[PDB]
Amino acid sequence: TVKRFLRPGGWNRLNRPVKERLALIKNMATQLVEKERIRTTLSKAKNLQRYGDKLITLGKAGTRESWLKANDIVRTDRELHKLFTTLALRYKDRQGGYVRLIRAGFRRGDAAPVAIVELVDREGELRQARPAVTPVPKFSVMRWVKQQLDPKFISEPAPLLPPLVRDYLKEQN
Amino acid sequence: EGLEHARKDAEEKGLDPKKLVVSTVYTAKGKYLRGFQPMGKGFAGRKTTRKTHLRIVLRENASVLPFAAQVVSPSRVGGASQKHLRDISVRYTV
Amino acid sequence: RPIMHKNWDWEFVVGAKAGRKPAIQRPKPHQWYYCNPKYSAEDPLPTKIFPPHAPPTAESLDDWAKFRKLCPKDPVEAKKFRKHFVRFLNQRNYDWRTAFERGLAKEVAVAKAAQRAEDETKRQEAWHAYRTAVFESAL
Amino acid sequence: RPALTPSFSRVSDPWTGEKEAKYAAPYRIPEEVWKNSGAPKILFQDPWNSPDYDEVRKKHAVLVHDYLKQQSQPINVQTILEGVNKTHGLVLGTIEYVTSLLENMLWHDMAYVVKPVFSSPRKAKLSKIPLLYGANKYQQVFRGTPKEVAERYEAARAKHIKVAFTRLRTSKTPQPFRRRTDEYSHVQASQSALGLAAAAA
Amino acid sequence: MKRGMTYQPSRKKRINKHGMEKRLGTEDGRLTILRRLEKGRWRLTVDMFR
RNA sequence: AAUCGUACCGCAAACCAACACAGGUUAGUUAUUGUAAAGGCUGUAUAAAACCAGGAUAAAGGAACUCGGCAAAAUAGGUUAUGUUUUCG
Ligand SMILES: [K+]
Ligand SMILES: [Mg+2]
Ligand SMILES: [Mg+2]
Ligand SMILES: [Mg+2]
Ligand SMILES: [Mg+2]
Repeated sequence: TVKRFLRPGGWNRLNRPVKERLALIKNMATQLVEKERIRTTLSKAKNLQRYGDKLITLGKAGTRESWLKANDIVRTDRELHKLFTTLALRYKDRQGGYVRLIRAGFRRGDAAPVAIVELVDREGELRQARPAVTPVPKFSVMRWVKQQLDPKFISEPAPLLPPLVRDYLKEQN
Repeated sequence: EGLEHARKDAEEKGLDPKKLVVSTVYTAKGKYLRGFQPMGKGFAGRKTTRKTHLRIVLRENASVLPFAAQVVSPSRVGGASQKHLRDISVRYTV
Repeated sequence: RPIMHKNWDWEFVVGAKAGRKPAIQRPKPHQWYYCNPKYSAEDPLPTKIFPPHAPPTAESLDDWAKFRKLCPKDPVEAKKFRKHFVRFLNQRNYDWRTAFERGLAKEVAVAKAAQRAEDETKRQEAWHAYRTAVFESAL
Repeated sequence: RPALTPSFSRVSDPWTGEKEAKYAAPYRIPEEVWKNSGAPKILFQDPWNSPDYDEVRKKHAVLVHDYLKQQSQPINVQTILEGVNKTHGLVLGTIEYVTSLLENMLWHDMAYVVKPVFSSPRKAKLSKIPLLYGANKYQQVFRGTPKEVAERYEAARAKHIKVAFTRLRTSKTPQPFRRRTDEYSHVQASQSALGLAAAAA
Repeated sequence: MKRGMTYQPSRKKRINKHGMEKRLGTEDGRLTILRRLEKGRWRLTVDMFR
C-alpha cells in the first residue's frame, strides 16, 4: 500500500517544494491518461498511483463541479475530453483500484528502484484484472449473507440506461 | 564477465562446468592517470584515476563452502497469470 | 541594378534551415546576401545593403543626402555628429528585426488558437453522435 | 446559442462560478428520474465549456456595456439582467455572472459604481443595500463618477504644472524626451495588404 | 579587497613599453639586446613575429 | 576605385583572478499603470534522526536579557492651532 506521511494530505515530498511538487504531479497525471502506461521511479510511481485514482473519480462524477477541479489538473484538452467520455464509461462498475503498480528492479546509473504504473482494464494490459462486479454462485453462503446485509448488491453489469429511464421514454413517446 | 570468460577457457581444456569451484581470486595494480585539483588560498591537491587487474582461477573438485541460495519465480505477467480465477465465495463460510 | 534584394530563403531566415556558410551563426547586414542558400552569381548586386527584415518601403530612403545638409561646420562637432549618424543607421537594422519577430509571433498565436477551437468542436460533435446512438438503441 | 440548465429554468453562463451543467440529452426528462437512477451523468449533460469560451464572454460584456450607455441613471444589477434579456432574449442566467463582467469594466475604467455613505466601517461592511452602476461613453484614465473624475483631473493638472516648472528651475527638461523606434517591417507591410483584401471582400 | 589582478592587458602599452623600437632607442636597451643574443634566446622581444 | 578589420566568446564554462572560481570588467539600445512583448535558460534516487544555517507562527509577562536593547520587532507617511531655541536661513 501507499505510505501515509505527516504533512497535509499525507503525500510524498518527492524531494521538491510544494509549488514544484504540484507542477510535476499534474504533468505526469496528464501523460498517464494519454499513454496508460509509464515507467518511473518508485516514489513518483506511488504518488502517481494514489493521485491517478482520485483523478478517475472526478471523471466518473460527470458534473460541472468535478470538471472544474479536473480542468486545473489536466494539461491538454484532448486528455481531458478522454477522461470524461471514454474512461468514465469504462469504470462505471469498478469501485476503486483503477491503477496498478508492479516493481521492476533497479536502474543502471544511480541504481534507483523503478516500477510500472498502468490502467487495470483495457487492450494491451499487462495482466487480466478481476471483473468489476463479482459473480455470486446461486447456492452459496455468500449469496445469503449479502441478502441479509446489503439487499442492493450488484451481481452483473448494469445497462447504460436503467429500466426506469427506458420506461419513461416509452411512455413519453 | 571474468567468470564467464574463465568458464569458456575451462571447457576448451576439457573440464566439466558443473564441478567448477572458484579457487583463487585477487587483484593487481595498473597504471594510474595523475592529475591535480586546486584548493583554497593557493594550495593544490591530487586528482588520480586508478586502474586494476582481475585474475580468476577455476578448478574441479576443490574445497568449497556449503552456502546455497533459495530461488523463487518472478512476477507472473501475461497469459501465464491466473490470479483472476480465484473463487472468493469460500471465505464467507465457517 | 536593383536597390533591394527580393529572393530570400525564408526557412533560413527564420532559423529552421541552415545557411550557405554554416560557420556564421549571426550574419551581419552585409553578410546576409552571401549566406543566403539561394545565392546566385548571375543575379545583379543590389546598390544598397538591407537585411531580409527590411520593408519594401525603404527603397525611397536617402540618408546620406540629408546628413550633408545637417553637417556642422566645426570639425570637432562634425566628427561627433557623424558618429551619432552611423549609430542611428546601425540601430535601424535591429529595430526591423524586433518588429519582424513580434509581428510573426502574433500571427502564429492567432493560427494556433484557431486550430485549438476546431479540434474541440470535432470531439464534441463526435461524442454527441455517440450519445444519440445509445438512446436510439435503447428505444 | 444559449443552453438551459437541467431544471429548464435558466441558461448556463460561461464563467468559473457556474456550478450547473447544460442539459444535452435528445429527450427532455426530469432531474429526479435520472439523477438517482445511477446512470452516467455525461449521457444527459455537458459539464465542459464551449469551443468559443473566450469569444462568448467578450460578446456578453459588450451587450451589458451598450445597455448601460443607453441608460440615463445608475441602475441595479437586477435591472441590467432584465433589460438585456428583454432586448435580445434569454441569454443571461444569473446576477453573479453580470457582476463578474462589471468588475472587469470597473478595473479598466469602462464603468463606475455609486457607493452609499456610512457612519462607521462596520455599518458599511454589514450593509446589504444593492449597488448602482453606470457606464462611460469612452474609456477614461480616472476612477469614479463624472464628478469624481473631474476632481481627480484638476489635482492631476496642478501636479503636472508643478513638476514641469520644478524641472526647469533645476536645469532639467520640462518635458521628457525619447527616441522614435521603427516598428514597421516586412511582416507589417504584408498584414496591411491582407487587411485591405478582407475589407474589400 | 581581492588581490592578484595586477595585469590589465593593453596591446598599445605592451609595444610602447617593451617594443623593439623602444629597446633600440637607448644605450641600455641596446645592451639588453646583446645580452639576449649572447645567451641565445630564440625570441628577442615581445614585439617579434614572422 | 588601393590597403587593413569582418568567423566565434564578450556580466562570461572562451577576457583579468593557477580552476567550468558565488570575485572584477567600458559604452549603446529594448517590453512594462497595480506590470511586463521579444529573446534566453533548466536539477543523480528517497525520507517521519541529533545538530547547524536561512525563514515563519506563538498563550500570559514585556529589557526581568546582557559589558552594552547586540539581534529582532514596532503606524512607519502627510497637514496642523499653539510653545521653545536661533548665526533669523
Ligand atoms: K477522491
Ligand atoms: Mg587564486
Ligand atoms: Mg559576427
Ligand atoms: Mg508571545
Ligand atoms: Mg538589567
